[PDB]
Amino acid sequence: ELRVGLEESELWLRFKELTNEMIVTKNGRRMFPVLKVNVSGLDPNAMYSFLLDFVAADNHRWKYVNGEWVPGGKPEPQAPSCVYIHPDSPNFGAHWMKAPVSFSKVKLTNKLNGGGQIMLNSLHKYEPRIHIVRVGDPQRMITSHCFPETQFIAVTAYQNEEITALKIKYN
Ligand SMILES: CCN(CC)c1cccc(O)c1
Repeated sequence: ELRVGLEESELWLRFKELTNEMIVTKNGRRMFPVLKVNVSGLDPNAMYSFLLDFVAADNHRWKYVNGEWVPGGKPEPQAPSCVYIHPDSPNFGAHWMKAPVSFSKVKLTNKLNGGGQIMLNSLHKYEPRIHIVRVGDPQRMITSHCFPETQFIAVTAYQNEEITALKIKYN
């Protein structure tokens, strides 16, 4: 049975309880924490690609007011459907299952300035989502897992001084 489990869920839940924030820049910023998953129940012999995209959680944007995140207005038009291909793709199930899969090089940005970066809208909440694509498959089978522990608000600068402090502490 295919199981994709979140690594360092306790680390994520510490950010989530403050409301997690990720910096977006012109040139793209790496995530902290990095999304990491363990995989079991792939066909070790088969080849797969691993994809990561970011699903918009709400039909409104967010604002940090009086040390509280609150609904902050109507959403902007959905960000372009950007997909990041794990650099180990394509690869054997055995490869994906032998060690955690880390999305350490993915970069979040607020400008379509190329370079395999993911465009997000400032002050919108996103949920990371991993896709396993079997290669050479005439049915193009894909599996999708969402990671609710890893939800964050995209920000051009940290709003919550506790998040700024956690990011320095655990990084
Ligand atoms: C947040 C909990 N804490 C100790 C369990 C921790 C700190 C850093 C990395 C990590 O995987 C965990």
